[PDB]
Amino acid sequence: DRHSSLAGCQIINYRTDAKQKWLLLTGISAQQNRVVGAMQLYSVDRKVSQPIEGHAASFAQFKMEGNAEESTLFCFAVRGQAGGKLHIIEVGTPPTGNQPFPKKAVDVFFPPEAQNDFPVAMQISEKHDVVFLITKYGYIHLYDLETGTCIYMNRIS
Amino acid sequence: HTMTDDVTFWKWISLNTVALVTDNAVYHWSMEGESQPVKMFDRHSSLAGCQIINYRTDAKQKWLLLTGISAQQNRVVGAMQLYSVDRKVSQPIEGHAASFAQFKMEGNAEESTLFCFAVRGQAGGKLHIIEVGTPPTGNQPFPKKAVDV
Amino acid sequence: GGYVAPKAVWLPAVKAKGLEISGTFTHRQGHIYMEMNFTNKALQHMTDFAIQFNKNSFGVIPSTPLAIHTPLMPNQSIDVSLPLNTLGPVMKMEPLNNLQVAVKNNIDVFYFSCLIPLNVLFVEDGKMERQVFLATWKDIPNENELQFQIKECHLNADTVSSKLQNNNVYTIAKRNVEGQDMLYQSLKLTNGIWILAELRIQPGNPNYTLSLKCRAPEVSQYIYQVYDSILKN
Repeated sequence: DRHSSLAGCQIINYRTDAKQKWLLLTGISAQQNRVVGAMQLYSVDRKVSQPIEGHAASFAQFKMEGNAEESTLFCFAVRGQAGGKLHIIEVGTPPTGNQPFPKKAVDVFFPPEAQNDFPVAMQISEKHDVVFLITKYGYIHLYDLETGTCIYMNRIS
Repeated sequence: HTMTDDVTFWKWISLNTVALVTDNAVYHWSMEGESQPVKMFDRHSSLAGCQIINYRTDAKQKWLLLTGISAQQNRVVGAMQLYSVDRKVSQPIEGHAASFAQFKMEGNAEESTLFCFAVRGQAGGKLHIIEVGTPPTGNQPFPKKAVDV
Repeated sequence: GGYVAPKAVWLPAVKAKGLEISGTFTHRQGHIYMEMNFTNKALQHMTDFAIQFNKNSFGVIPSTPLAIHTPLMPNQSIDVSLPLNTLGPVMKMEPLNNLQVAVKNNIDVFYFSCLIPLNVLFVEDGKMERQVFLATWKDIPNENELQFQIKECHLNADTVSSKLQNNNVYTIAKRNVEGQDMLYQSLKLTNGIWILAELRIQPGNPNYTLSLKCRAPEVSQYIYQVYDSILKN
């Protein structure tokens, strides 16, 4: 069943783990002038569920320069009271000989004509380590997945 | 029960216990309570395809014998498996026909555990009687025997 | 008290921007702890400490936030007891007792793994009734029985039984058979899995045979390892 912290929320994604033994439901609200995201993390073997945050994020596999194994990154973007920030991070223990990936943050810019605007979708190219971000207005930005350095931003919609 | 493979023989090794021989294992089943058939060992390949014909254990159920014969090139060749349950190790036939006895040797207080086995081999048929494992403490060992059959 | 391993280095300073973690596990009166020492080998203060585990075979999690309240100054070294429980999400790891960890501070997130010794998962109510022991050993498929060798042991059965008792491995019965001691023993994991054991101690033999029956025989290898460690320590 849908956990009440979600009630009235824009459902925007549904995700499981590989075993389907955990389930994630997400949705966002326009709560008091910000895009607040709600998540439901359901345990299927425990039969217990909890509430959590947010909105445009995806996971990659990236081989860092001198390692043999592909670090599992979790890249997510939000606009908060501090303004819009993208985070890339390792998730879980590095495969054994791997030198850990430094966590990253960068700010995502929203113009003054971008008055409300916030993140909405993310996709990463594995072919070219790049983070594609789409906002609510129809703005795009690409960031370098390893070093979150901005590489372009423009309106396409 | 309902075994998951047909059992190609069985014999009541004791007052309460049922040996099941499947195509590829042997299992004891007790009669007693809710307990179900227990695998004691898998079938040793020299038996494969054989007419199983007997299963036998020692009084302690600490050695198990499976037997079974073939019509190999015009002869009724008998195979045997001799499983050691505490050692967890199993030989093809070193004694095919064999049984164990307790015997009190003439001036001893304690019954020596004999292992009698009979084989025909290239040297022809030989029965062997032997002591198995250390004599009880004051006991004079039993001389190992061998005779031709 | 049961066996506790010496602390070992889990995270070296040079891998973790000057953070060094050493650790062991303990079981104190029905309570599991991850016992660590954190040392700041960096030139910055360290703050904002936090920890999590990946999903794991025995559902091990921290039961509270990590209790580091004050900045860990350069050169400083603190001893941290983190309480654990087994209520957390289960995913079967390889090895079965491996635990993946992430530790954060104000500089970065770092990761490491360590191996949980299974005796901290041996529960207080792990003594089987003799009756139930015989029935359960007989109910468990004989193919599940696994044999192991405790090499170079010279403890008497009494001393084996008292040391194992102190680790919640209970002796149910003892059988003298011709100078051999047989010890029949039960223990119970935090997940409710029972393990039954037959130890065989033979005159002249410096090695004891440990025979383990479990419904989940994959675990048996790890019981043997800590059984061996308890006898040898």
